[PDB]
Amino acid sequence: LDQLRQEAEQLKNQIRDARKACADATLSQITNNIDPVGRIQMRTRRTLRGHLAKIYAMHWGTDSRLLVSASQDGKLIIWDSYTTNKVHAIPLRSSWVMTCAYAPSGNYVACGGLDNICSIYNLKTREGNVRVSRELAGHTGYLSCCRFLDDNQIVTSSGDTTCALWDIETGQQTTTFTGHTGDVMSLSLAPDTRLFVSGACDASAKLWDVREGMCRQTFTGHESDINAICFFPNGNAFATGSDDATCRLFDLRADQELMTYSHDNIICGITSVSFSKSGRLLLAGYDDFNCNVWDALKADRAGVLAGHDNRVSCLGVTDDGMAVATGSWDSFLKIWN
Amino acid sequence: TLSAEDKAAVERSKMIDRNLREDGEKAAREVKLLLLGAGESGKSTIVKQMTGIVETHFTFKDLHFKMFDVGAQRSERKKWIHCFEGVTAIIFCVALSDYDLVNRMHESMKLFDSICNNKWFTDTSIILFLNKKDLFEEKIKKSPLTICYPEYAGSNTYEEAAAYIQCQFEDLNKRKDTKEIYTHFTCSTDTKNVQFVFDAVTDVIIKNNLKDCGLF
Amino acid sequence: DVQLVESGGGLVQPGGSRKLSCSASGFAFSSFGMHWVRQAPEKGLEWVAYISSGSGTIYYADTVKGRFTISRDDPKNTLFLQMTSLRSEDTAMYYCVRSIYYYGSSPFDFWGQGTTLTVSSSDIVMTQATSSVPVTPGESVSISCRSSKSLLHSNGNTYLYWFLQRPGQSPQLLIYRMSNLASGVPDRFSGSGSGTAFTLTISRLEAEDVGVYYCMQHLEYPLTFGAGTKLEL
Amino acid sequence: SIAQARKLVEQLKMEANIDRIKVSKAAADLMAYCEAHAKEDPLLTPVPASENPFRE
Amino acid sequence: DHFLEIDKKNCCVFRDDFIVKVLPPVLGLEFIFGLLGNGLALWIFCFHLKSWKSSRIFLFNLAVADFLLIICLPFLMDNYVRRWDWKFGDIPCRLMLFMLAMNRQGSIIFLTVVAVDRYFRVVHPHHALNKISNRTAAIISCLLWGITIGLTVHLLKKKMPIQNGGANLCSSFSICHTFQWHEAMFLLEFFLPLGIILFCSARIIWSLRQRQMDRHAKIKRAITFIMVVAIVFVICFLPSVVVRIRIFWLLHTSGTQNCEVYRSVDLAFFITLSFTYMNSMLDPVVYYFSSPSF
Ligand SMILES: CC1(CCCc2cc(=O)oc3[nH]c(=O)[nH]c(=O)c23)CC1
Repeated sequence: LDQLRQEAEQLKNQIRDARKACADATLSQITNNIDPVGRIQMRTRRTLRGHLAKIYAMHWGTDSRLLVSASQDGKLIIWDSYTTNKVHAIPLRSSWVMTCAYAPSGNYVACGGLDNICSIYNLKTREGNVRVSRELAGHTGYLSCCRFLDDNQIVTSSGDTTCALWDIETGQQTTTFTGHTGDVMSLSLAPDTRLFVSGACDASAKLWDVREGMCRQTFTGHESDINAICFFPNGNAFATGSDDATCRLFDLRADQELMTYSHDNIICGITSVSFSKSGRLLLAGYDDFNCNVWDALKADRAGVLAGHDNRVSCLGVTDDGMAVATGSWDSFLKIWN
Repeated sequence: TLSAEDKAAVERSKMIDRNLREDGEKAAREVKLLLLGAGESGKSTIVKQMTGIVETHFTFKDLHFKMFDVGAQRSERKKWIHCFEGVTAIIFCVALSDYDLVNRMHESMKLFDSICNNKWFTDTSIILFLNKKDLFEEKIKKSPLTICYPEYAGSNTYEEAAAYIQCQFEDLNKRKDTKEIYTHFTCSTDTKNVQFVFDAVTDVIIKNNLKDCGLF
Repeated sequence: DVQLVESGGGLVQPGGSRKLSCSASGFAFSSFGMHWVRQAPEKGLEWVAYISSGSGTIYYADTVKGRFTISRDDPKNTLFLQMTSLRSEDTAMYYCVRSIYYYGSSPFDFWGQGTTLTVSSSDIVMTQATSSVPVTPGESVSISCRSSKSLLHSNGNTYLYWFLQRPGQSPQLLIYRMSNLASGVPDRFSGSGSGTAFTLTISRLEAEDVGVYYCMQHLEYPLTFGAGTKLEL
Repeated sequence: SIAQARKLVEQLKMEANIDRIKVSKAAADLMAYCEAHAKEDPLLTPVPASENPFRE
Repeated sequence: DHFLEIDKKNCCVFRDDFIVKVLPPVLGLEFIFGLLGNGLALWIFCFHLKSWKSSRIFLFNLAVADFLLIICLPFLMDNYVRRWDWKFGDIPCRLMLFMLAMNRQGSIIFLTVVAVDRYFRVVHPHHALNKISNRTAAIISCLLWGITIGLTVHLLKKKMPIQNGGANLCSSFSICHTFQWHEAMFLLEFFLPLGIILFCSARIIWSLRQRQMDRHAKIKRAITFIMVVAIVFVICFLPSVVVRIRIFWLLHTSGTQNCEVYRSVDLAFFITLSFTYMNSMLDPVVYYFSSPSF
């Protein structure tokens, strides 16, 4: 109906006006007085050399020592990052895998991809082998991200426009989130696991409520698909990485963009995004085979992490902030300290 | 300078790498094909000749083939088409009898043009199957080809129309030097449809081997 | 069911050539390193031989080196100990312990049933001091075990293990690496201590906790066992 | 149809129900958190090799 | 008379000044392009071209053998500028004559291995030998190098400095009335891989047209780059064999007497033998740089 369209456009205008009114001073002009961090140099401490194809995802354990990586050769590998040992190697039923996760307690891992199914594996069994514990079906598109809430809950985002919160004990969708108009490509859990954000292919991001399920606020400003998202350690901000060669910082309380991280010599899209322990540096992986470290408060390139011969697809930072691991479309992972 | 447990862990790790190497060597000896179509082209009968992705395995002349059918993935093609960069060849199915209406031939042409000229599929050759040819002869006998192709000047004979369709499909590739297109008339015939695939894949493998040498 | 069944032991003449078979059913036998542990009647445990996963590493005890031979058959899920030229010092009950080694694993968790055999008539030293102490239900007691060399390693691990043997049964793991509780063990057990001075406490003791308590070392082969403190009353 | 439009309008109203603090305040809290917790960021200030778990 | 008493073998050794003027220039010309071709390629083989599959390892071995064969030219120029005089010691001759003969044979073994490797990839595309692990491509290389070293190690167990009147000789190819395994091997390392090259090079050009893949331009360029190498091998290693067969023929009419009948032929022998170093300097031209991939 025309009345619905008029009401929607009026509400959009009012939201834009309120957002403009709530802005009083840019973050950069406030911050400029602080001391810059200067050059940041990181050396490849370790190189993990097991896979045989492109690496699409990785995750860190909560003990900052064990990590899991997934590649398109149909293998899940758990590494001891201190000594580069292979603790486990899990063969997948389907070789087209685009996501990976590690349980907070260390008992389980998760997987998923083009087969529209999330698989849960039991690492600590009395039989001495790793076996699949539950297969969660019900998505009508490929799986793009998954994150554990605890040993019995998990939240997944798919390319079928929707997100869902599962229940591994029974395998049923407890809640479903439906407000996007394109594929959902990324996910990020809040520190207290009460909210989470999603980055979709309609160049927008939304903030959900896990307990009951509904979109609280939506944040716009990008120009193309959002490929990565991550929460600020404070839990009151997040950063997105899209395909127009830019990264942005949004704040929940103000409900407004804060800063933009772009440069003229970069024209390729961003594949992954993560912060540092104090929230001062913002790391981002690019398609030009480099990872760029950004002064998150001044949008200045502090450093560059150039050691990969192909596109960097995954990127994570340990829980104690002591190391950062990158994977790329060659079969190697690297640890930078 | 390692304790007993550390030495045992290193031994277990090394066994893991040995198994991974064996699995990779086994997997490298296989032919991976990607099957594409316009939904009603006849990929089903092609599969008969030999919820997400669908896989099909078959063997011909001591060679192992793997065919991946992406037909139920109704999402953005740009977001997962780079997974298949590296397949040996792409099998494209188009029905010669699907020029009636509901346009369908033009949709097939658009899909072929988009897939053929892609960043990832710059070197992967294409095997084209123009199936349902008896229906095509029946349709030609009654209706002329000018409905789908208004700018056509030739006799209403099966051979001429089939050659015109093949040429109009084959002239859609811009990189006429890095890529090759093999065309076949399926008709739901006997097996040549696997012999033709075997020949095309052998040519692709010979060219890849010559590239690996350095002469190309 | 992770049971292990051992058979082939019995009365032997001196200089015999008896061999024992250990059959496994209920776990991935190919990925577990298997030990052989004996026990003289009026004595304590004593490690004998070890064979790794993939059969790439084999270690023996000085007492039986050159006289006992160990082997495994992965497809048949059997563990062999072929021994030749027996003597009167080998009369003991033999166990078939299993162990898997990766980062965070718990070796020496499941112990076999024991097959008795009777024969016709730079090593770390662990001292357990006390050999008997009476206890009462509802009380808390502590057991001490001392090592000749510092078990603490340069990577921070203190390789010390605790075992409990109920009367007429097989020992079961309690603590591994001096602090970690074994799976299924009640929480009333706790372990602590530093290099060359270790202490296991049992707070709020109750029944089914009596028996003999041992300590072991996994820093370097040959592995050694303590004398054992018997808990009664 | 109108069900989708009605759902969109209700969602827009719910989002309009949210109250927003000033931007300068949000920047102030972000800067305060960064300054307060900068002391324990090994990536920011290079930790000496004696307590570096990776050598490399 | 030119009768020289080598160890219990009656022989004739000659000296000339034409061998003094003609040879230093033709050696220097090959030498300069030898460095110019085998230095850039050897640097690329370590710096760039990070592929390093099984195919490239054999080309690396060919390059190193060729470069090490070209290293020892300056000593030869020193020996040829004088009228067949050696000014080094007893060890730098028993070691050259071994280095020369162990680096000439390695190039011929490796450019035969390359030919067989290319034959297996167009006539047996699905064979398992086309996907060998990169470790086997080094094990095989080391085994072939060992076989090369073993066959020419007897030159280390001889005292080579010999005096012909008031001069010295570093020559394993003296015209002697004997069969000393350094002539049988000299004939073999040409005649044996010639068949392997002409078979593996004619079954490629015949199996690459029945499949009708020759219409592509790159297949024509590859066919030309396959006939060219087999022509270059014949041009380089074959006037020497003709001359050696001629002297072997002339050594049956007489045992050894009036060595003047050998005066003309051996000058031609040592003139033609210098062509065999043209092979190594042209090898960068027919491989490596000329490849559309390297
Ligand atoms: C090394 C000197 C002698 C050359 C004799 C000979 C010729 C040659 O160039 O190539 C040869 N190759 C050989 O293997 N043996 C030779 O005697 C030989 C002093 C200059």
